[PDB]
Amino acid sequence: MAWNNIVFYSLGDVNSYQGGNVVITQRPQFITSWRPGIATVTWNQCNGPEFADGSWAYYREYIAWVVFPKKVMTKNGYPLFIEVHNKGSWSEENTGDNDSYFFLKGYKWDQRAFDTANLCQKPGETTRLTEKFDDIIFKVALPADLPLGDYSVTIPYTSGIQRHFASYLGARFKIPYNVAKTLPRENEMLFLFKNIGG
Repeated sequence: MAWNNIVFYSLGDVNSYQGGNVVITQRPQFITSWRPGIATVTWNQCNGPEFADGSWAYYREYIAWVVFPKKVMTKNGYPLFIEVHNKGSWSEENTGDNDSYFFLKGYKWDQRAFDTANLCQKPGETTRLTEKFDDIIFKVALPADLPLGDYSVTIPYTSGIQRHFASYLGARFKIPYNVAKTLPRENEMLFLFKNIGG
């Protein structure tokens, strides 16, 4: 039978971004950057072999993902509205979703390989992802009643690479958006700013 193995490799860094002194009339930016590093399997779906031993052919399709909240609550209970300022070459998808942004970059498809490989690594297993992708710049709308003072806003999000191995040419799979939405959000953007009012 034909088979398809899909594995999601989840990156998990904490990064901070200094917004400095801000007033509510502006929309302060923060930059999220893609950092290659150790990734952990947080999801898979497989019905093919577990291991390729180097002697037979399969096909690769890889897709990078970022799943990012549209809204985050401050510690003192106020909503911050997350807007996309510059997504570069990322594909922004499923835009009707009320809760989350979905950014995808398909960068490998239909690639025949014999490479000795683990074709369905288990949740919790790790690998080093060396791929680099472009930044995404967001902007935040602050609510008019936001109290004055210092803010430290922790924004969890998902980033990682979907690897799809298949027995055949032309294989395509995309993790369902509703599934991507529920994946562990192992990245954090720590957005710091001081509300001066305005």
